[PDB]
Amino acid sequence: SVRKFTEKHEWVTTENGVGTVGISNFAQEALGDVVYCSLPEVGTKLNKQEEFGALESVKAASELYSPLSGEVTEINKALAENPGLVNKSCYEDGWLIKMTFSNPSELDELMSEEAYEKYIKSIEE
Repeated sequence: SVRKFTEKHEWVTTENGVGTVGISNFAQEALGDVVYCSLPEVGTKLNKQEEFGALESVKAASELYSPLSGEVTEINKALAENPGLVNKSCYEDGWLIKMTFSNPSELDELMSEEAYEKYIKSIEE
């Protein structure tokens, strides 16, 4: 598999029935420096599109919506003291949550990287 995106500027990568979720570069730029990450408890059940948390910056809050249905398995504990990892490493060290996903057909609903490239090109033009 490859990274997939949502229209709310989130991403998910998948391995072995587990999705890792974060925000895109476009999203972190729009927020500016993240000062706080509100993340769900491990074991939380999520439906696709359900709110799971929020990111805070001086500029705004950004609500986080689940890309998948399933169950939270991990949160990124580094973000409590180092929330700015979201800005510095949004695709790697600044991941937000991991979850099992219960309905694999849902990935087919998300945007490919190519579609997301076209999306943000269109938005920025």
